[PDB]
Amino acid sequence: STENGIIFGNIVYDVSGAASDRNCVVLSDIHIDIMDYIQPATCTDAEFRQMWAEFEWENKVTVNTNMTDLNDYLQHILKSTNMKCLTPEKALSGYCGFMAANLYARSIFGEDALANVSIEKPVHQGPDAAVTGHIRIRAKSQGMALSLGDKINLSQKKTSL
Amino acid sequence: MLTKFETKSARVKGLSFHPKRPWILTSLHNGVIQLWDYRMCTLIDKFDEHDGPVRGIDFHKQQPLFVSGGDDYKIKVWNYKLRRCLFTLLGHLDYIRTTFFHHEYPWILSASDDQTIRVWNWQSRTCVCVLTGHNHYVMCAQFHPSEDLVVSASLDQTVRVWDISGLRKKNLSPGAVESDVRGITGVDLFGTTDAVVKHVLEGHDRGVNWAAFHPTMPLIVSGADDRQVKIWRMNESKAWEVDTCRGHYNNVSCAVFHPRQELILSNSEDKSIRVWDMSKR
Repeated sequence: STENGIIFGNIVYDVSGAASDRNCVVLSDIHIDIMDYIQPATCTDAEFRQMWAEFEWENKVTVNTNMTDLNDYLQHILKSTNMKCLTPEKALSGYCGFMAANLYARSIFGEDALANVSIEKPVHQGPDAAVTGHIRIRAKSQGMALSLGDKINLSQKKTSL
Repeated sequence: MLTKFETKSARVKGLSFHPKRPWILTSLHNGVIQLWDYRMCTLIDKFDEHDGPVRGIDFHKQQPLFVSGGDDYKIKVWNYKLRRCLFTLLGHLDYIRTTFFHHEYPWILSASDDQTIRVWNWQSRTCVCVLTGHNHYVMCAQFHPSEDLVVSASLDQTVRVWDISGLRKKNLSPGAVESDVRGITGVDLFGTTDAVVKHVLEGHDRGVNWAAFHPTMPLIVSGADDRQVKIWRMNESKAWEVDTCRGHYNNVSCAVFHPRQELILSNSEDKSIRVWDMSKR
């Protein structure tokens, strides 16, 4: 509880200089992010598609670039955000695949977020060590939504924070 | 390098920057007093001190507190931090421009925009000082070099410099040679705001918007109710010191010294801030 709508937290906080102390720390937080919050959540595909289109379209971020195949990479990202890819078609996340992966999640304060990311995928002189897949992010406010696309973008790779 | 935050609003007569904090406390004549402890781009509080206008802002001198003045005519000191009112007296027939805090017996000075300013004992109850020598409507009231020596700027077209006492105003002296306040080539006029020859300096320049002091010094840097903002040094007292500070188009509401910077910053009304030296000027 306690709604405060100061998004991403990052709200000023006080420790005060009020006694053996002349100053102290006033701080705003940072360090308060999304990837964690949302839990995986699920859907019927036809309805899904319909829905996918239907949803708050308004955010997307791109996937392109990493350190891994989207097998290990995808798993890693998935676990990191604690979120769902709804369903496979065996077409094949292996030989290429030339697979677009649909992901859904529902959070602790209940937003459902929808993705279709469509991605190249690693494999010798076939394709995938980048993507150039587009991550399409729908979350109700664009501001969190895009931000989520980012957040995930942060999540995507593994490097010096 | 960066102008971190910027929205044009507020119609601002009185102003102060936190010598300790990156606060700006701002007085509008919207009737508003505001403290924003400017750092986190956030206002702590905002009280429109009364229905009438607000001209004054001054420091208590401590760390984070305001002493405030409105057309209420009241000296309030309220601590933002402690969100409470320290000791209270209202004001005469005009608002409070400057304040200083002292403490033999935790003791107090209040500087005012009207008539008198009175300095009060709430401990071993006696009189430290009485200041008469103001009339109405003080634009910029000031502590001097000696902090508890002072200057005031008026819409009564005078300037007052006063001498105080621990039992009201007086000074004892007998050694000097000539004076720069008044004693050789050039010098600017007395005004009338009080009635003792300390120096009441002429605040006529259609009236004086601001007065600013030179710490050990008596040079003043001024805002004036003339295009002419006229600069005088009473640590010299030049001729072509009958300087009118000139825009292109009208005014020079103020022009000011920056403690550190040996410079003058001018600001005016053709849509402008005008840039001035004062190191070689």
